[PDB]
Amino acid sequence: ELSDLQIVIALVVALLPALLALNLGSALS
Amino acid sequence: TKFPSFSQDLAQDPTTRRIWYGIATVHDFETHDGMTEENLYQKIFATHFGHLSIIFLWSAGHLFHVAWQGNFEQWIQDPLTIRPIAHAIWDPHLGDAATQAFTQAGASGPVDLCYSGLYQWWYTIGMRTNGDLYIGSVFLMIVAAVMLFAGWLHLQPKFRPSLAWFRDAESQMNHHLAVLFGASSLGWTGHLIHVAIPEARGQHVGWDNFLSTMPHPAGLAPFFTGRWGVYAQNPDTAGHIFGTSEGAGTAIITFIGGFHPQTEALWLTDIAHHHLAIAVMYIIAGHMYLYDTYNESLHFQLGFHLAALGVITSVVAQHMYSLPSYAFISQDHVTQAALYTHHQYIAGILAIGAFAHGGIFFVRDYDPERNKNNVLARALEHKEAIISHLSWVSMFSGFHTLGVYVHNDTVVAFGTPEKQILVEPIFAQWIQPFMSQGPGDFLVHHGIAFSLHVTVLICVKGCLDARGSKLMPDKKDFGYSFPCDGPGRGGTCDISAWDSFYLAFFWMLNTIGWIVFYFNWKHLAIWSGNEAQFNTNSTYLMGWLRDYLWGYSAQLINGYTPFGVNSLSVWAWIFLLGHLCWATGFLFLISWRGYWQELIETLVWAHQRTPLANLVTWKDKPVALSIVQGRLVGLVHFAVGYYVTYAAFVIGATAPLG
Amino acid sequence: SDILPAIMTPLVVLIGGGAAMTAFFYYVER
Amino acid sequence: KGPQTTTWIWNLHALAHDFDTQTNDLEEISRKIFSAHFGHLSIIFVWISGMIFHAARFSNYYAWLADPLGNKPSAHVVWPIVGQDILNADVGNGFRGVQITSGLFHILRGAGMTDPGELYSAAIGALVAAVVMMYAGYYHYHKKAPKLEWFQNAESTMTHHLIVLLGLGNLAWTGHLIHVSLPVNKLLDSGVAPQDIPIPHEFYSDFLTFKGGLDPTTGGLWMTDIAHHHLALAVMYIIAGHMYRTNWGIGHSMKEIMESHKGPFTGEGHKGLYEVLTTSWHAQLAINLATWGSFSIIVAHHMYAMPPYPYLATDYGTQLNLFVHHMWIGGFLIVGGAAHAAIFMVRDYDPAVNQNNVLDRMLRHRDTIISHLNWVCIFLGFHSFGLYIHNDNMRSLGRPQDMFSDTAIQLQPIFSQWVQNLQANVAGTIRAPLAEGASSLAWGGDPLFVGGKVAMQHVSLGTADFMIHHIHAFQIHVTVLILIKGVLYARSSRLIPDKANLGFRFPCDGPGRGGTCQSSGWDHIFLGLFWMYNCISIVNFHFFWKMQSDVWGAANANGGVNYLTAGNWAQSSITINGWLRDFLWAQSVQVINSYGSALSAYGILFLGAHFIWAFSLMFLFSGRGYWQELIESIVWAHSKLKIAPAIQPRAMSITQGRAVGLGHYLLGGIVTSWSFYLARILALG
Ligand code: CL7
Ligand code: CL7
Ligand code: CL7
Ligand SMILES: C=Cc1c(C)c2cc3nc(c4c5[nH]c(cc6nc(cc1[nH]2)C(C)=C6CC)c(C)c5C(=O)[C@@H]4C(=O)OC)[C@@H](CCC(=O)OC/C=C(\C)CCC[C@H](C)CCC[C@H](C)CCCC(C)C)[C@@H]3C
Ligand SMILES: C=Cc1c(C)c2cc3nc(c4c5[nH]c(cc6nc(cc1[nH]2)C(C)=C6CC)c(C)c5C(=O)[C@@H]4C(=O)OC)[C@@H](CCC(=O)OC/C=C(\C)CCC[C@H](C)CCC[C@H](C)CCCC(C)C)[C@@H]3C
Ligand SMILES: CC1=C(C/C=C(\C)CCC[C@H](C)CCC[C@H](C)CCCC(C)C)C(=O)c2ccccc2C1=O
Ligand SMILES: CC1=C(C/C=C(\C)CCC[C@H](C)CCC[C@H](C)CCCC(C)C)C(=O)c2ccccc2C1=O
Ligand code: SF4
Repeated sequence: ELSDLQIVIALVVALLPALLALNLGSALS
Repeated sequence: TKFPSFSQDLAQDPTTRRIWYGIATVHDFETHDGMTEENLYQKIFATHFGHLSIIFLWSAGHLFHVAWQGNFEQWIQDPLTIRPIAHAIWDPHLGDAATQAFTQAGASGPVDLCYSGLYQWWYTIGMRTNGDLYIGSVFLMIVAAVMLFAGWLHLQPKFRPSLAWFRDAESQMNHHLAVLFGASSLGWTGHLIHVAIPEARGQHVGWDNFLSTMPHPAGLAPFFTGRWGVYAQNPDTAGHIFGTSEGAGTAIITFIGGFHPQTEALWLTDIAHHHLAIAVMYIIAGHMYLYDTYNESLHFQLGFHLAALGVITSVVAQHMYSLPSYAFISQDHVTQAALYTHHQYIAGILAIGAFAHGGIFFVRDYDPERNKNNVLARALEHKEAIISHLSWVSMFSGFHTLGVYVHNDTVVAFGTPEKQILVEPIFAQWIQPFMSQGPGDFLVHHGIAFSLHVTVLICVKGCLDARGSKLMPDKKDFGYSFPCDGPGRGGTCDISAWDSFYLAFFWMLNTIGWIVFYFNWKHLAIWSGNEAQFNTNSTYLMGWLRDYLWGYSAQLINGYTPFGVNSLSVWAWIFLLGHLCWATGFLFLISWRGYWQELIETLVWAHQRTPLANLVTWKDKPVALSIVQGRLVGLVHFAVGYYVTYAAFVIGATAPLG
Repeated sequence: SDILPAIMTPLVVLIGGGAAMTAFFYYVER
Repeated sequence: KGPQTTTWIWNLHALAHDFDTQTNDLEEISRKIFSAHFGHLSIIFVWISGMIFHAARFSNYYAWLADPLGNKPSAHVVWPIVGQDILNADVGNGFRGVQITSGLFHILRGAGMTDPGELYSAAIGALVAAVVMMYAGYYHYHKKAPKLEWFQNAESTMTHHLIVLLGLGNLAWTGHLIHVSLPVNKLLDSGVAPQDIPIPHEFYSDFLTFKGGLDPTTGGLWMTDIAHHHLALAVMYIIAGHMYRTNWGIGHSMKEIMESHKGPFTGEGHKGLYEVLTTSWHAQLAINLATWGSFSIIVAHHMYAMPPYPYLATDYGTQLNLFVHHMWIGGFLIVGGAAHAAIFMVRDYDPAVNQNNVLDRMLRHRDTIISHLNWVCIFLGFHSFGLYIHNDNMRSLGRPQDMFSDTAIQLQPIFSQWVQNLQANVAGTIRAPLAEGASSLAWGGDPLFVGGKVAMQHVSLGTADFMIHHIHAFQIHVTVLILIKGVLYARSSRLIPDKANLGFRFPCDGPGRGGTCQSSGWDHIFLGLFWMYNCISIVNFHFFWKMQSDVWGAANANGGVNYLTAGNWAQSSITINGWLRDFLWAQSVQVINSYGSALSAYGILFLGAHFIWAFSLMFLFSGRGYWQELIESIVWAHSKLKIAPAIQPRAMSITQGRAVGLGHYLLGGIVTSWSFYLARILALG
């Protein structure tokens, strides 16, 4: 019921907090 | 070696202690080298955005997985026979037998049944398609992106909040009460009225048609003028089926009371009313709105907030099974047991955490001069008294409860159950959603009473004696966590305040264990119709061992047999994993550092003297874990074991029953 | 993207765990 | 001197028997020790009198002796006061009493005692033996302390204790056997009533054979074979005792033999060991307890496989109770052996005496030994327990074909299987010749049936048996690792070079060097006791489940046995879930359902043992610190009320906390298993 377009967009969005987590982590170190 | 950057004491440790103590102290920002209170609060501030981003990506995962891999649609169609699904299993290690067995709840491939009442919660709050969930998920990833972006921006000196913004705690308290709690409460009533209740009454509200839709026909006219009457419209008929037009009312705010019969849950209208009321009260109190110490110490603040979240999550557990607010969750027994046990164990963790940071406060932050005759000063003034009283009520409640249970065991064993000391819970009868409190319930309540007493006995003897005692007058010197003062004065093992948190975690687990044991046995009895079994057998301890533990284990431990696997295989296995983990805790709790340090010396010898192997060597001289790390790893094993074993058992006990 | 499990799981557990353990190793040994 | 702190009371009880501490001279010490040994022998004589007395006075002995298959031994009647009457069981023929499992009755029948007069005579005989042994101790200590020279006379003492006791005791007993026991048992098998059999005062291939296997009537070994065996040993021991040198020019001097034995590898060899053995009690207690323990363990295996006494095989309750009792005594003694080896190494070890002898060479390569034991323990750990884990994962993953089992991947214990074929098929005319049959059916046998019950049968060996054997090897090596490490590092380590000085028991050398908790030899015995418990727990479980799944049972219509657990060992003992389900869960049904029955007491002790065990975690998991802090708050509450005691109340020593932790852990765990075994085998077997 969930289409591949949607699965990909979800991943691409999730990539954003990933980068920002790397950034915040670096900061807090 | 560089790591840990923050602690040079450790960074110059030539041993493996440097890596362990690093990881152990990596979040005690206070103790970092050259940490000024200003930077401390700023660092803390940014970390919190990290935590919240995690909680949101966690929630995001829930929604993403249930959307993609769940059976949420099929379940909304048949919410009483369809087992709701948590996520797919991809595991290259499963045999065909186990893939077949985990292929359940009409899923193509192997899945994990959900037992967090997430399906129920989402159905209740209006989500009806995988799209609603997928959007929730992508939304929540973006929220987390924003929260991460925020922590980054904040720690950037551009928007780095100075000590001012944190010294303004009073403002933060009022803001929390109103701007956060009140505002979000009525915002949530917004959601309820606009989406939850409609979708409950069979009317689809999307983000694109709720602007179009009005919750109440009489809505605008009632708003600001005669709001109470119009809002209390035709109440939803008992006939009403959740998510259908059939028997759908129109009332958005009510005080109907009791439970919707189809879903056996609190009326959405009653919840919306509740939240509106809560919002009004909170906002009003906000407008309307130990001081020294609380503002001074962040430990005092967390401690207070942990004790707070402690009681809150306890009541959440107590209320969320008695007063189900989610559709069909009352009928889903495994989920309700799971959630109760979950929230009660988290309750006990937050509670003991309160007393932990209590003791940290008393060894890092409490200045006796600063507060001349405060509550805390008076508390310490007669420690020996507070402790002697808690001691007494512990020995009293204990001796008598154990004595009575043992008396009952003995006489019942001797085949004279008549002679049992069955005490009726009269006050429980007086007060009494509420289930029959018999003499079993009485004895267990007193068990729990006693255990909660001994827990607070311990985790206050801790936070009071933290400053010192006759055995060690100056503990504040050595701090919260330290091994001992040596074998000096008859011996001082486990004299630290941290040691009291350690000794009290055991009691916290015993206490919550008695709580959730009682919960789950009572409920399994009722959910099998043999409430008689609980009532008759709960009065002697063999009844708990034979009927609760022995009796409800059978399904679980047959999860995998030589004959074959069933769906409970993974739980049988987790059950054992938890026994192993628990017991492994005994390795570290019982065997103490010196044995190991000698052994590891010999292994260092063998390595250095073995050809081919000697070519590589440690950078960090291997050493046995520290005294305290032994206690900590012991306790984490014991705890993790305890939780995992019981979680397995809760699931495996309830799942076959349903 | 039915297969995304069979890619994401080894990637995260084996490759990511490996890379994480390698990185943490460098981190605590440098 | 004075009792100032509560610790004094504890210390009193602790070091009361530490003669080494209380005294300075081997003379006064050896006197105390000899006197005590007498005291102790009297305690055992009292106890033996008690057993034969209870068998006489409060027993179904005579009924049993009449019809063993029918009756169940019960020499233990309980006074009815609080409704404990129920513990008295219907053991048959209307006798109501606690079904005893000691096998006393089998002992007496084997001794050929059929007369109530005879049994009372035996009781009073043993009781006067007690009355004289305690007085003998008093005489030899107070009246007439013995001489140091006598003690150090190990060659005399050997010759004596080996002919006077072993050779002569075996001849004496073979007399008592062939004359009293053997013909009485023959008559009782022929069916002569107990009353009909004559009293003792009234009074070579026929009575001495090499039949092997079991008497198919009694189920025991042919008492002909017993007589011949004991005679054989009498012969052997008479000779062997003649092979030493006491107060004459004839024999081998031990010191000569010892010092002779050196070699390339062992440097100066045994030179100095005679000296330490003679001068050090602890060295003797070490060697002895180690061999005594090892003996109890051989006892356990031998008595189940070659059930000596008549009808014992059929009595599954005794066969189990005796295997398990002897295993416990074995493990406990082996560990006390290690203990006293460590106490020796700390106290009674002189570098002067031991100089490049085998003992010094041990201490000099003690890291290679600990390191290698460490390795073999990790290895065995993984390749025993890890094979069970493997199987738990494979079976739970529904990949039974990937498991270690008789099916799928197979670990056949071929060495053992081979020895088994070599003992079953090799009956006669190999090495020691003219053996009519196998020493036991365990090697290879079709089930011998005494009544419905299988007396003894081929104890098979498959993957389950390879696995559990490696589990035993693993746990014994870990226990050796802990114990040999506590011995060889009792004097010193890289961590604490002055451990000898810190003592045998000391809680630690304080928190430095990373922490030195439990670094003493005593602390090694502490940890060794938990591993001996884990080891013997699993040996007793291996016995119980293998016996009751593969050996014991009932003969039905068909030749086939109705095994107690129906052969689930082969497939269920190869996973931990197997053990949890098909052993502890499945088989605890008797003990948990024992309330309001004969076996209710086993139910209560199952619970109470669970409680004592959990309670010991209070001691093992916590430290003296917390307790002394709390104790002093409680004292403040007695001070307020002017109840504060004269003897200041002190939290127990660090070492005492550990010792009681361990005591309660052991008592709880052992009693728990005991309850479970008894309930299951009294009810089912
Ligand atoms: C892209 C959106 C996404 C999110 C938000 C998400 N997952 Mg999944 N994810 C899993 C857990 C999970 C958790 C615990 C979790 C909660 O944060 C999430 N996920 C969340 C396991 C069920 C399974 C494991 C394989 C594996 O993990 O898949 C890769 C998952 C990724 C790309 C999502 C990464 C995003 C998470 C937000 C990161 C969370 C970080 C955390 C907050 C920081 C603290 C660390 C902590 C340890 C202290 C999995 C799957 C999987 C996928 C995919 C595509 C995803 N996911 C996707 C997501 C598998 O194929 C695959 C699946 O199909 O399996 C059949
Ligand atoms: C459990 C009770 C407890 C709670 C709930 C709690 N703390 Mg403390 N707490 C902190 C903050 C804090 C925050 C922000 C917080 C939020 O609510 C809490 N705490 C809460 C920091 C001030 C400070 C920093 C702590 C510290 O620096 O944190 C770093 C420690 C880390 C990275 C390792 C933690 C590893 C986990 C233990 C084990 C997880 C097991 C896992 C599930 C795997 C299972 C496998 C699988 C089968 C599932 C801290 C203290 C400390 C303690 C103690 C005992 C506590 N706490 C206790 C608690 C210190 O001594 C210690 C201290 O330094 O005192 C002097
Ligand atoms: C547990 C293994 C062990 C064994 C089998 C063993 N010892 Mg030692 N042992 C001695 C001799 C000895 C003898 C003669 C002997 C004979 O078999 C043994 N031992 C055996 C003494 C020389 C010497 C002192 C003896 C001395 O301390 O013993 C006095 C008696 C004591 C305190 C009572 C202990 C009570 C038990 C805890 C409870 C057991 C009872 C029963 C199970 C049922 C429970 C009762 C019920 C009410 C619940 C000794 C040492 C000592 C130790 C230790 C650890 C041991 N041992 C250990 C053992 C010293 O510290 C200690 C020492 O101080 O080091 C030198
Ligand atoms: C079965 C498990 C178990 C029991 C029974 C137990 C027992 C108790 N723990 C106490 C405390 C604690 N326990 C602590 C840590 C732990 N305790 C643990 C496990 C237990 N602890 C574990 C695993 C830990 C982590 C180390 C701490 C840190 C404390 C306390 O401060 C607290 C305390 O001391 O409070 C003052 C007491 C709490 C009840 C009380 O005050 O008096 C009630 C007494 C009870 C319920 C047991 C009594 C047993 C019986 C009645 C005694 C008589 C039995 C026989 C007649 C005795 C004679 C036997 C001879 C004949 C052989 C009590 C002594
Ligand atoms: C379940 C409880 C428990 C476990 C598992 C345990 C484990 C062990 N104890 C050992 C020793 C000891 N234990 C001691 C005191 C105690 N030990 C206790 C309880 C335990 N001790 C308790 C309660 C005490 C207090 C008395 C002492 C005093 C010693 C030793 O000297 C001895 C030792 O160190 O010898 C060297 C080791 C035996 C040698 C070995 O390495 O075997 C191999 C490891 C085993 C059997 C544990 C599980 C291994 C399984 C197969 C997992 C395989 C690994 C997988 C790949 C999992 C990895 C997962 C990651 C990828 C995340 C081993 C680490
Ligand atoms: C078993 C045991 C040990 C020995 C256990 C040790 C030393 C831990 C063993 C090492 C574990 C297996 C992990 C270390 C190796 C990992 C491979 C490290 C990976 C992380 C690196 C990047 C740092 C103790 O040190 C000890 C100390 C105090 C009380 C009880 C005990 C105790 O019970
Ligand atoms: C509980 C506990 C204690 C406290 C336990 C004590 C002090 C036991 C001693 C008290 C008992 C009750 C002995 C009996 C005292 C007198 C005999 C009282 C008279 C009793 C009459 C009524 C008969 C420790 O001292 C300790 C030390 C080291 C590690 C762990 C622990 C530990 O766990
Ligand atoms: S923690 Fe270890 S070192 Fe410290 S007092 Fe206790 S036993 Fe001694």
